[PDB]
Amino acid sequence: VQLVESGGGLVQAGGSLRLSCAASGPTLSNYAVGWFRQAPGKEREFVAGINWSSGLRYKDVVKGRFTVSRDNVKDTVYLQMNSLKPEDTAVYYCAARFGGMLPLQPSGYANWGQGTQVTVSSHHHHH
Amino acid sequence: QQPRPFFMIFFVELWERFGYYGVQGVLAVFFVKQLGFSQEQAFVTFGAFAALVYGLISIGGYVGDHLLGTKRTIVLGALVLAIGYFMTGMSLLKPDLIFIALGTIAVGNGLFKANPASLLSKCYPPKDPRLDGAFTLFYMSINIGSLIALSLAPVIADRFGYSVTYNLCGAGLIIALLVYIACRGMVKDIGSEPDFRPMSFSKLLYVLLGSVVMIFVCAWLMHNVEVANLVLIVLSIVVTIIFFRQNKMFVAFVLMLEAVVFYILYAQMPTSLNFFAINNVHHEILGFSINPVSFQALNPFWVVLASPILAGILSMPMKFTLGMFMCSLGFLTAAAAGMWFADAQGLTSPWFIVLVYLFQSLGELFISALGLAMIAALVMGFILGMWFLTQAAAFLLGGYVATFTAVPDNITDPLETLPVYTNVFGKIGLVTLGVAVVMLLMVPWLKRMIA
Ligand SMILES: CCCCCCCCCCCCO[C@@H]1O[C@H](CO)[C@@H](O[C@H]2O[C@H](CO)[C@@H](O)[C@H](O)[C@H]2O)[C@H](O)[C@H]1O
Ligand SMILES: CCCCCCCCCCCC
Ligand SMILES: CCCCCCCCCC
Ligand SMILES: CCCCCCCC
Ligand SMILES: CCCCCC
Repeated sequence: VQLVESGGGLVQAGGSLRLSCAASGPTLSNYAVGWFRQAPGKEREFVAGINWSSGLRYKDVVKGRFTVSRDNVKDTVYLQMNSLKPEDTAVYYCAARFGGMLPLQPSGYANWGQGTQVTVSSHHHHH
Repeated sequence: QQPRPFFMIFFVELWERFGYYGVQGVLAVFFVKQLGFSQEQAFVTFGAFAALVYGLISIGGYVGDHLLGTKRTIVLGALVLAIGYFMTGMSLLKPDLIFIALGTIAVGNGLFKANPASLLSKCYPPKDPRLDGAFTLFYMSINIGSLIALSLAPVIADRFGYSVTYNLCGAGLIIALLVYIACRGMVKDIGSEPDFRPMSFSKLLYVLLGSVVMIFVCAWLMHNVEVANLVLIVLSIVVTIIFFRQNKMFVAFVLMLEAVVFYILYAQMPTSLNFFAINNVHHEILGFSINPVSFQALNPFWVVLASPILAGILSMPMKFTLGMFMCSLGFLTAAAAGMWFADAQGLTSPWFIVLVYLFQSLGELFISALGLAMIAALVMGFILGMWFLTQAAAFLLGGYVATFTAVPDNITDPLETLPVYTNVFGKIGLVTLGVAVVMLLMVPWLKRMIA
């Protein structure tokens, strides 16, 4: 009924971060969990998700870079983000919807975390 | 306004139906999520469960009338039921137990269902004008229990797990038995004949032995639906032939055959319409978030509110024909909502499902409620048994019809599932509409036959 996102932060281009979404009351096991992200001056958009039976959905621009996964024992959902690029910078929210679907728009989801900020810097080491 | 035993029967029946619908509301989701069934497997397994739940009713009527007595058989049915719910709660520790637990519920149901109704009839002088009122309050009793269970059971199961939901079903039965026992004295002179002789232990053991055998047979049939099909095929030809040997039989036969179509449709509420709500409907109504599985409660909801209005307000075959048309509109509405009123993301307003369950419940009030009381009177034990049998066959068929909406576990996009529900609901609506037309065409002929 209430989700909590953790794991955000600041990272350099081409590095990795790992978000986690945890729920409190209900078992997150009955829910498809979708990750949304809002970048400055833009709408919440679907990034990635897992439904209640391991089916996966992804936004095109994160395929082969992000992986959603689920630990049904710890009752926790994860977003591994590799090869992070500056344009991945956003507030990331997790959302829970009962059942097997991952609708693309926020209205499809009733339960929402607060959000964690992810910032990717074009920083690289000096040659 | 009613005899003192009426309230007792009302609340016993309420709590038993509570226990039954607590399971019904969550059973397909339980098969899929907890046991890992595909949607096809869950739907046909649920169809076989329901079929046995309703085809066994005749056993319980016989055991109450002729072997142990109505009140004894109510007690024994409530005990076998409670045991079945606790066994289902125990299935989470012992998954292998699941099919035995469900068989135990089915058999317990076969024992229990006929008897409170049978008891209530005997609470009133034979032509007491309150009778009709009493039996409408009986249906509402059923539907209050249903309304509570379908509302709460999914929420409970989400927050506390299935074992807790099933134990609370058991507990509903325990308190049904407690309220029976506490008020035993209200039905002292009420009963069937074996209720007033001391109990025959010979027969009680025959009944227990036969119950346990049936539990094992039900578990087997539920595990092997592909032969439950053949068993109910051979039984249907057999029951029909004996019926023909025994013209107002033709009238009950045709109204029973039309009821079968009604029961195929009623069997979608826990299966395809349940998963349609899960997959393609917004889970928020009037600003409240809900468990989509709770949407099933819209059927007892609409009965509870409509049945007073529809008690105060042609005749039988027209009443059946009207019911058929309303059911048709319910599925045509579901299809229309999918075809024309969905979101860009593939979701539809829950108000469309509210309207679908309104249509389906009005159909129910015109067929299954009215049909039982008056088809029986127009016709006797044999016909109720055959009605329960055609209901069982209808529920198996319903599970198989539900399989056409079944969604593989990996699909996550509503725009992929919406057209499957929409094609199948549309075709169901159109076939039921044709069925209602032929029914209407036969109304004058069949209404001559009632003379
Ligand atoms: C249309 C049928 C009417 C449904 C009636 C439901 C009975 C009310 C439930 C008990 C009191 C409310 O308790 C709670 O309310 C929240 C928000 O309302 C709901 O929703 C929360 O839990 C349920 C299941 O547990 C989730 O599927 C849901 O998405 C979640 O956000 C649930 O329904 C219920 O967990
Ligand atoms: C009111 C008398 C109740 C009698 C209960 C006897 C139970 C018999 C068990 C037989 C085991 C197969
Ligand atoms: C009340 C009887 C419980 C039987 C449980 C069977 C489970 C066997 C799994 C090894
Ligand atoms: C009125 C009590 C009936 C007893 C039936 C119980 C059989 C185990
Ligand atoms: C009586 C109808 C049977 C249908 C078999 C597919």
